[PDB]
Amino acid sequence: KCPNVLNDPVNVRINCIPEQFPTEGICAQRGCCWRPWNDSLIPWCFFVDNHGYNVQDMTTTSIGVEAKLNRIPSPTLFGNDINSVLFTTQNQTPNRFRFKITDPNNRRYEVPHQYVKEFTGPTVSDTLYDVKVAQNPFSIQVIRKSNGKTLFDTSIGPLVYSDQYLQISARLPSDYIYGIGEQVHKRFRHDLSWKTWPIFTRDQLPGDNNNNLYGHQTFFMCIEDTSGKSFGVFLMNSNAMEIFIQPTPIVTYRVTGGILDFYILLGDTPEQVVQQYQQLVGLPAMPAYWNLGFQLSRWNYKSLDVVKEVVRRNREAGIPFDTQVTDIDYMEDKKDFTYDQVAFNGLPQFVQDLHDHGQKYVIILDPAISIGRRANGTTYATYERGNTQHVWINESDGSTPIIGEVWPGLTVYPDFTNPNCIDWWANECSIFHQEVQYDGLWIDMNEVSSFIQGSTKGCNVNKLNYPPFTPDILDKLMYSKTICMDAVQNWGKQYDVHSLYGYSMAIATEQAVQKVFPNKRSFILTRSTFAGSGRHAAHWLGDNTASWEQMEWSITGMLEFSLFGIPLVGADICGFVAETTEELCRRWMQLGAFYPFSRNHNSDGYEHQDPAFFGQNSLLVKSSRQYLTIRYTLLPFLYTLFYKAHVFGETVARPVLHEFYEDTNSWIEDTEFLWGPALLITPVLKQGADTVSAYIPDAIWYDYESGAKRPWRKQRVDMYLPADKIGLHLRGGYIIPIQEPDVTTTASRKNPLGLIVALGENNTAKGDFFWDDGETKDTIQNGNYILYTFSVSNNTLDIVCTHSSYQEGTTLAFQTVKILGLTDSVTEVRVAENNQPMNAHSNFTYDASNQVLLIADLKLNLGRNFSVQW
Ligand SMILES: *[C@@H]1O[C@H](CO)[C@@H](O[C@@H]2O[C@H](CO)[C@@H](O[C@@H]3O[C@H](CO[C@H]4O[C@H](CO)[C@@H](O)[C@H](O)[C@@H]4O)[C@@H](O)[C@H](O[C@H]4O[C@H](CO)[C@@H](O)[C@H](O)[C@@H]4O)[C@@H]3O)[C@H](O)[C@H]2NC(C)=O)[C@H](O)[C@H]1NC(C)=O
Ligand SMILES: *[C@@H]1O[C@H](CO)[C@@H](O[C@@H]2O[C@H](CO)[C@@H](O)[C@H](O)[C@H]2NC(C)=O)[C@H](O)[C@H]1NC(C)=O
Ligand SMILES: *[C@@H]1O[C@H](CO)[C@@H](O)[C@H](O)[C@H]1NC(C)=O
Repeated sequence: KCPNVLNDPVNVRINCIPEQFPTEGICAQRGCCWRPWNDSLIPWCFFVDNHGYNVQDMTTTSIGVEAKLNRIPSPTLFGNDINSVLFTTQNQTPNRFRFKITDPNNRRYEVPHQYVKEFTGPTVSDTLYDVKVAQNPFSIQVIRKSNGKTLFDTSIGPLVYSDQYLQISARLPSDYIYGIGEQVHKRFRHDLSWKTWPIFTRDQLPGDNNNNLYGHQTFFMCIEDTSGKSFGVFLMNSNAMEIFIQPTPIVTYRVTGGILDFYILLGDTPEQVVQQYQQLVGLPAMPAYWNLGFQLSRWNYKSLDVVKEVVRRNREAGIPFDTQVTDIDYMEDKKDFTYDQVAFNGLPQFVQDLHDHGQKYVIILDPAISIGRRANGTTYATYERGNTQHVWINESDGSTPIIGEVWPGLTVYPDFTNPNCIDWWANECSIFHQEVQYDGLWIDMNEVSSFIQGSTKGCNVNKLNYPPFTPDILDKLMYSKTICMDAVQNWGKQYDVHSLYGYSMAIATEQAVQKVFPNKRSFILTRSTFAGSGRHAAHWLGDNTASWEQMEWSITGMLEFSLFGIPLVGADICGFVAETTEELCRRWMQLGAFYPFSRNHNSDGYEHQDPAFFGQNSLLVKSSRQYLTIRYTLLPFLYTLFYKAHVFGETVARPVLHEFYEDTNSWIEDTEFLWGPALLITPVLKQGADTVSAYIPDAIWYDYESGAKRPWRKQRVDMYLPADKIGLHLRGGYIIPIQEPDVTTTASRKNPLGLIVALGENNTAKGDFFWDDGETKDTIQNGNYILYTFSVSNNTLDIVCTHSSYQEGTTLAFQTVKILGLTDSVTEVRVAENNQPMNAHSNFTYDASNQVLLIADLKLNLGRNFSVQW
């Protein structure tokens, strides 16, 4: 059966043959409607209303609604349907609604999240949403009651619930969708034109395609209208899946196992929706201050002598960099928890030299543990202890450990979901730290990557390894570049918990960090990610390529991870794969200075690409130094945004639409971004370019370098950015805290502080500032910090300390206040502490050309309150 109207509307057709080229026979065989088309974007075979479920009996509970569902008895799709299914609603908060669909007569796999708590009460009354549930056929419908706009409309297609194929579709109210990962999107706002996005954790070079990559994030967000009203949709399921987007727009989930567990999250602004999502899934970890310093790295330095030569040439070029990373070449025959005693002879002395300069040292750690013997024939202690404690992932029998292959040849895999394994791991890092004093860890190969397909002895041929429906994952082969789908772990079968491996290792390393650096924050950088891995680790965008495309795409990739609540994120500056250009790398170093996580990294064999390799008096070194210096100056501001992220769930690097949603031009913009609300970063992203077409939003902007008020507002301009400049603007209405830069955060942190006041329209400005020791894990939780509020109006600045419980912070002071965009010239400056009367201040400069005032040599000590008048 087909729609009564002959020339029906095509954008509402839900594809009935999603895995294969449509044929009339298979269409009929599935009981769907056959009606071919001029192109092959539009489905030729679609369920009109032929598949689905009906409600028979539904009741009310205190929390929401239970409903028993029965399969409308159409033919099967991929077999093993479940005829009798249970729908459950939970009105969790006034802002988030949750529904789930389960098998009453069997406990199906449910993601064993480590933060998402079970909900039972209390009952929330007066919610912002409204849930209508159609009866025949079943469909859910979520409505914003405020204005009656319907957000999530299941009525548009069937529910298909079979043992290995799950399908539900939803009509959305606008054409603006953001998120889903990890893939290369290229553009921040989604193309709606019939696109599949496969999600399944996987080791793969990011390129121009829809391949599933390192992380598994199902969250997407959507802006309803010009008032900023938005919502988000998160599906809690870790099986392989496709998310399909088509015009109207109707998004469709096709998933290979588990249950359907949806959360729908309302907000007043896009910023609020992202906050709501992090509330549910976990707020991001607060980083250590030194995490924000610049990092140098490469795969295969070959020897400690080359590492040394790189460090000293960069120190000499005056490049600010806090940390030195060291890839698998530091290890002995690429074995975890060892170091090459020959080519990396003298490592602990070198580590000592780093610490002597106030620098830090990060090592890579892979999950795979070698079955082999050490160099001089001795038993490999890590492997031996692993056996003793039975730490490994077993084959389908549940006894024999599975054998893959990674860097050191054949290997076994730790089951980081085992509480014994987390102990073993923590122990290994503790033992190793006594030999080599690392400062932080970088966990790689997280996806569970294997160089061989499946296992050392291949895969058993079954429904788990060769499922009835495979989504568009690379190679269309589940066990490709990973382990057998029937492998057993403590949380479950590989088929179910595959995408959770990287997640669990981040958790395991967060414990390991507490054993090694008691009560410190350290550093954990992870590759694979699941929902709310922000809570445990930092992420970088993987193995990119020295390529202008790839540099452009990193912005929209970084902004997506901001949505996913992993704020400490960056790409590999200058390009991992391939040799980089002087020109490309000069530009990427400018942009890279403004990634939340800022690190230059390179692949094996290609020429060096660290800044100082391009020449001590090179334009690249001059530029990089200048902008890394700007970065370091702004670190107090950045760090404060990270505090706000950790506490309220705000974004650090945010897209322009988050602040300027009243303008529909901001909705599509993704070639520039912001640090929080105040700083606008506009990079050069085309080869050879001298100029860039930039959309400058609806506010007052000041050039960061000069301080001059730009004559631009709510318009597109041709911004002139020569070989050494990158667009930096401060937004009027904001006060940002800065601190005199140095070449390490260690050194910079004891330097005098300062404020920048970008005045805005009504001659107002607001700002905040958070300061602690930047490393102790529980400072926020124990009230051991300083917190400030800034306020300007009537040509007078108020510095208000709202909390003060950190003694070593009292020694620092704001000693410099720069005020941009003055309406009238200045004669006298007066300064008062607390509420004492104001004395005159001599040291100041007024520049009538730029309307800039800079007040020098003050002594506004952290801890106390002050006023400054001009
Ligand atoms: C930053 O700088 C400005 C200085 O301009 C200060 O704001 C002014 O505040 C004063 C009082 O401190 C205001 O003066 C009074 O305004 C009344 C109008 O009140 C409403 O509207 C104003 C402006 O929109 C609001 O600010 C205010 O809250 C009210 O909502 C007048 O009616 C008053 O006049 C009285 O006397 C006249 C005769 O002289 C009679 O006609 C009336 O009956 C009445 O009795 C008075 O003028 C002033 O309006 C504000 N300025 C402006 C232009 O907005 C801020 O105080 C300062 N910031 C700080 C915190 O110091
Ligand atoms: C994989 O197999 C190992 C060994 O075959 C299992 O280890 C058992 O673990 C418990 C608790 O650590 C011990 O008391 C037993 O000594 C172990 N059994 C034996 C016979 O060695 C392990 O549980 C299996 N792992 C998973 C998750 O399947
Ligand atoms: C496709 O078919 C429709 C309906 O018959 C028609 O209106 C449309 O123009 C066709 N497209 C092309 C490319 O001819």
